[PDB]
Amino acid sequence: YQDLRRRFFXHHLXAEXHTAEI
Amino acid sequence: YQDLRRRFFXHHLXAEXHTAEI
Amino acid sequence: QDLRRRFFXHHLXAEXHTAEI
Amino acid sequence: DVMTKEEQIFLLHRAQAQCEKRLKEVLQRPAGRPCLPEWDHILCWPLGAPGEVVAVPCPDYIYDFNHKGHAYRRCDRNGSWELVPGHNRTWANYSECVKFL
Amino acid sequence: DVMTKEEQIFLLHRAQAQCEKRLKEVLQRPAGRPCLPEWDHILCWPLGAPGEVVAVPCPDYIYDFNHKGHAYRRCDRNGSWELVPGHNRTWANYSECVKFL
Amino acid sequence: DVMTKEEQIFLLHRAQAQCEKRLKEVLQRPAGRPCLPEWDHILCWPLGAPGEVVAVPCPDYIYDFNHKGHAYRRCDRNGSWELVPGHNRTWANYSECVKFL
Ligand SMILES: [Zn+2]
Repeated sequence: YQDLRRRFFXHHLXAEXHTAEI
Repeated sequence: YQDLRRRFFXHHLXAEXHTAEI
Repeated sequence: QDLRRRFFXHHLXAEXHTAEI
Repeated sequence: DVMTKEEQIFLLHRAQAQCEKRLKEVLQRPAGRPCLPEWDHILCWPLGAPGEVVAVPCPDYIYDFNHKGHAYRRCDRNGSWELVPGHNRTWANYSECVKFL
Repeated sequence: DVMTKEEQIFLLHRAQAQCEKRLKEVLQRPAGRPCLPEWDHILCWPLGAPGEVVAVPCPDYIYDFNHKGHAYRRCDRNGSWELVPGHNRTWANYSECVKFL
Repeated sequence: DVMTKEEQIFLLHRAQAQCEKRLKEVLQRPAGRPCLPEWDHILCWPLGAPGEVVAVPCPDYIYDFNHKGHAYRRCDRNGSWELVPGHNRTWANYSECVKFL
């Protein structure tokens, strides 16, 4: 789960990061 | 209503899951 | 730092803004 | 001070409680066919004029929100909050309240 | 009763450990060139018929899932799960299972 | 050997601290009108040549990043990082660094 908890924290920091059109 | 917390962990496993074009 | 509250923003956004993106 | 996550959760419970108290008052004296108040996990939407866009200022108790913007819903003529076209959730526009839209 | 996040993690580990058994079994009894079972962090996809859509009911151990719908994968003629066009991830449609789609 | 979220956070702060070093160093000896360095919560963007795309290798200290890729920013002729067209955020492309984009 820790590998996913760290990877989900990836998702949020992505969200807050990649601002180009999706 | 602490279902949000299990539901938000829904969102992440969704994000990690549904890969079809949005 | 305080990104926990800001990410919990993202989720409640996700669960909120339902209009087409 | 800098707001923590659990403080935000606390203020949302206070807002949710205030919404339940507000919804119980309207149900005790109904009139007409408006869109009824309901809690959407963020804010309490008020009585909506049928056939009009309902604008609510981005709640001041959400630290991460732009408190000068508005969130929007759609109230159809039958007094029902409109769904997103093609989906089964209530339509809501929070783009003004957040920077990631 | 409404189940907790930690409980959801446990049932997923139970399903993941069960998928490893199914994968270890088919590897011992191979036949043909179908799509092989895989664990994608949510469910264990079964053997897929080449050249067909594979539909799996939204697993019942996910509380927030619509257990009447289906998730979908694509199995090409070579026995390989199809990637998303234009990306390097395996294609999967879970829109039926969730309400945020 | 897999990183925890706490170890990842600590490495981020160290990279953030070094970004403050770079910023402070550049603000002490400016020259010209380039895009200034800044921290975006993930990496320290370097001095940008005006009118050019700036490419930075996906930070090595981020485990879930593909360290063979690059993230991209846009530096306009005025020495300002370009915003996203139609939005109020600095444009940045991290699609090469993650698989979910
Ligand atoms: Zn999250």
